Amino acid sequence: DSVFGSTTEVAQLKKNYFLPENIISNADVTRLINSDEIQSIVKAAGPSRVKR
Amino acid sequence: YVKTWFNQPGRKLRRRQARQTKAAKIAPRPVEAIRPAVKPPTIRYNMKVRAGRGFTLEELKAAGVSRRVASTIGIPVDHRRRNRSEESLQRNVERIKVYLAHLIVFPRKAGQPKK
Amino acid sequence: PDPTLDDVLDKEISIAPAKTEVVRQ
Amino acid sequence: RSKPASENVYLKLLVKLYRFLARRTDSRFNKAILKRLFQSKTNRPPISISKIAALTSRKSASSQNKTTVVVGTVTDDERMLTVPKLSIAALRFTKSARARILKAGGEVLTLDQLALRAPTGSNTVLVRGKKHAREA
Amino acid sequence: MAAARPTVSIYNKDGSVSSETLALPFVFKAPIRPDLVRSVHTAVAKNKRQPY
Amino acid sequence: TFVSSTMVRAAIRNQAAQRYVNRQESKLERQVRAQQNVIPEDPLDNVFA
Amino acid sequence: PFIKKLAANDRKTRDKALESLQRFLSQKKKFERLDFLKLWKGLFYCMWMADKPLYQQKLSDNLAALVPIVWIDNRILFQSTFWETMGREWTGIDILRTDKFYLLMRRFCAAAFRDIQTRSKTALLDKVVAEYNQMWMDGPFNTENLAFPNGILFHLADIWTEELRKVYPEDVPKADWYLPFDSTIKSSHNVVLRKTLPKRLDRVSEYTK
RNA sequence: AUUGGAUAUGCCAUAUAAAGCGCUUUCGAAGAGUCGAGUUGCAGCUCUAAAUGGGUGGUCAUCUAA
RNA sequence: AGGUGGGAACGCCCUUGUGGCGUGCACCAUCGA
RNA sequence: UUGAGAAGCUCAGACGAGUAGGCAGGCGUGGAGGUUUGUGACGAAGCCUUGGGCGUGAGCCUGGGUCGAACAGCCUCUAGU
Repeated sequence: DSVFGSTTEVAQLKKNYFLPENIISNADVTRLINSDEIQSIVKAAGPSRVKR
Repeated sequence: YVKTWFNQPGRKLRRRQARQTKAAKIAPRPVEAIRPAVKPPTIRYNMKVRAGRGFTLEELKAAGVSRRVASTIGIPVDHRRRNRSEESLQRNVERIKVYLAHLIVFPRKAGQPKK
Repeated sequence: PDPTLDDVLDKEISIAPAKTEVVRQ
Repeated sequence: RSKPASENVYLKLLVKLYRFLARRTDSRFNKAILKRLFQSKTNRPPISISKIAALTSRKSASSQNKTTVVVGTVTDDERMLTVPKLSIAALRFTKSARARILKAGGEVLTLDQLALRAPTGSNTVLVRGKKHAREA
Repeated sequence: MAAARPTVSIYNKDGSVSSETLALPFVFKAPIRPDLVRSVHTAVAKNKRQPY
Repeated sequence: TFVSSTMVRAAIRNQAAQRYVNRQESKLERQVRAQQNVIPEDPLDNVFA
Repeated sequence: PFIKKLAANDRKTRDKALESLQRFLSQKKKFERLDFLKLWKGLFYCMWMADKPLYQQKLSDNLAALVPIVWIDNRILFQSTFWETMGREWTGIDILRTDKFYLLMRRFCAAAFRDIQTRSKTALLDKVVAEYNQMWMDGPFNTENLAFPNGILFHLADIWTEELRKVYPEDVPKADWYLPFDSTIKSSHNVVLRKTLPKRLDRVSEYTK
């Protein structure tokens, strides 16, 4: 915690080092799609692989 | 006709070794003598301070170190630089006066004939 | 992780006392 | 353009989220958020903390509760002295922008936390940055 | 970032666990990039290349 | 006529005089604003420490 | 001195520290919110680390019945800190773990309805619901904090009337049981949270006014 | 086994001496067929200096060649 | 750090939509400097 | 109904010469890091074959004979490919 520090706090064994952050806040993207935030608003689904 | 830098890790260590072999003989005394603080001469850099060559003949007289006992205790002298203003002189007395305050010269045995 | 010319040409800094006892030796 | 030119596997994830949100909803927001993540780095220019604070808070200063959304980098402007209570949502925040919003203001979001706050993208502003380098 | 185990059980030289723990260092929440490392490690592995 | 031929260089030397302290003040006001931009502490991550 | 044992990696140590919290929490004094926000970061992980489906659904009830152990003054403080700490870090979960943090929410929303029933025999319920409603007005259903996610309130509408009926099988009297959900859909700036909240709610207007 | 600079110690030394810095009613020597000018391909040829002088740079600053 | 037209998107609509109504990013015209 | 390597799966139409040129995906060779709880004196590599197998193709896998110490697949790096 003194070599890499934190994401908002300087690593003590490195001048001007801050740990990077992420382009996605939750590291798991197939578990937002299935949340209650998304599946309440979405339009009525179609079927799977369609019949011929 | 090139200049290849494959020895660059090696001159670093060779310098590092020869800087440790310098210290072997001088084990209790520094590997380099104290240099003054002199201001660079251009309009660009005249607000900076950096190490120079040596202490003048009147920076050194005013601190209590004669020009002959100077280079024994490791104090470079510059017989060319002169103190134009007090500020050039008051800054560098406090280089010597701290150096003499922090330095301990080991004594020596003399050659007085007896009987 | 670790936690004005009259007074300078006359007065000197102190003896700079010794630590770790070998520079005191 | 159908797949991002990058190999950032934290950005295959966003595209895997907004190309789901593009086709299961009726918003053209998600068909515009997705239509920007494919664009290269020179096509998503930065936008400062002052141009964002100027865009929302002007004319009538309608800045009630809308989240500014840029698919780029929220950089800083230091000629802006006081920062208003803003709320942004971008991929990258520079470390002097993220500390000049939170010091007196609101929320800094990734497009993940946007999709759990405005899943259909209502009450937002969808800004860009200036593409113009004036010679390059 | 999202959420991880807060304390790690610190072991002993005999194989048994010890009561004392330690916080999870903030580095373990950093991005996992199988792409950036391939670009740096590619470039750092060619730094002890003797010429020919 | 303006200034003499060789004394025009002062305006070419003058920029240099600023150019050391140009970057020098911008290396310290940079850090001053990088001193005051410290993110608060959030006494929630410290409990497990 | 106590919380960092609740986040141990041994269930024989996590639970062994939980029953001693029953002694620590029933004290008759005043507790400050952050002290209940640091303690609620241990019981989050005491429940975040929960292995079996026949243990975590027993651990939830042991967390649910922890509320009547709280002193009367800070009993409403203790739930307010939970709904904050169950809305501050609800995005950090995955689907293989939300299923168990829904029932903790279901119990605590129901554990509130049980405590109003207990408090209704001491003083009239019309004020008891209001200060409980106040706790709802600075926790989840506050409007100005946009960060409180939707997945909490969508699940908080579905379990609102059904575990009102569960704790009140005979007949629940008229009060402001739905006033949180009316002031929410009226002015909250989460557009879907005012649109699809009525489509999820099962409000019962026959007994309310 | 050869060799280093040291440390302590023994004997010698010749000191009627030598050195640092005050203080001066005193003195303070400074490199030539070189410098320099003219002129042919830094060299050649013709000519040939001075002592606050001579050199190189902006009346000043800075240096003390042969 | 100028208004006026477009124009990405997003609200409120009630002619469901249409259309109205408000905020209008980049980029482009228009008159300001 | 399980067909979520979402870089996968699936439905439907049209189209198919190609020069200079432009774009894309792959095959193979020598070395380098990682990997196969990798193969090998009960026979590795090579070589030969009126044997079999795969791929549109560059190529690869294999049976038999010969032979006698090393060698390959996968993900990357590299070029005297």
